[PDB]
Amino acid sequence: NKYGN
Amino acid sequence: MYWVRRKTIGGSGLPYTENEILEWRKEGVKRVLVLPEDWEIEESWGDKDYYLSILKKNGLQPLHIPIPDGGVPSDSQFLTIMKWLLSEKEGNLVHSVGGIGRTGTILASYLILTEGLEVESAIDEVRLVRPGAVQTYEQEMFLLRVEGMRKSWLKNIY
Ligand SMILES: [Ca+2]
Repeated sequence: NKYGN
Repeated sequence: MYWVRRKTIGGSGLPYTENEILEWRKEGVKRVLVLPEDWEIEESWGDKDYYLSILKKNGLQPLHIPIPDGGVPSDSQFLTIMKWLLSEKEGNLVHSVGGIGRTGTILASYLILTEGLEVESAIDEVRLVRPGAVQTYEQEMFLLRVEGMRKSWLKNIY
């Protein structure tokens, strides 16, 4: 989860 | 999209348009292991079955094995996953939403079992092409667990 770098 | 083992097994995030699927084909992808849960797929495509049918429509063979985000497959799912990935050697694509956590975990486990690598080496191999592969403690613990029972897993897979 927590994607978007 | 990235290959961990050239044209044999790779990883990817969740595609947003069909044109991205065509790119997969150009790279040699033939089969796709879909890891995100229904809601995650629906969130981007509007409907889970529509997405799966679109993979088939475009000549790819899909298998949907829903794994919670940041989570790992159950033993039953993992056996299914390994048998699927080994039933057809070339053109295997595994994907999640980001192509980093669940995907990195499955790819690493794949290397642990097929190449006899330690968890550290397996993750190393995946991070060479996908930085940050494997995100959570549970995913890391799953890999250690798989390595510790490699024999038992190979026995059941073959
Ligand atoms: Ca999280």
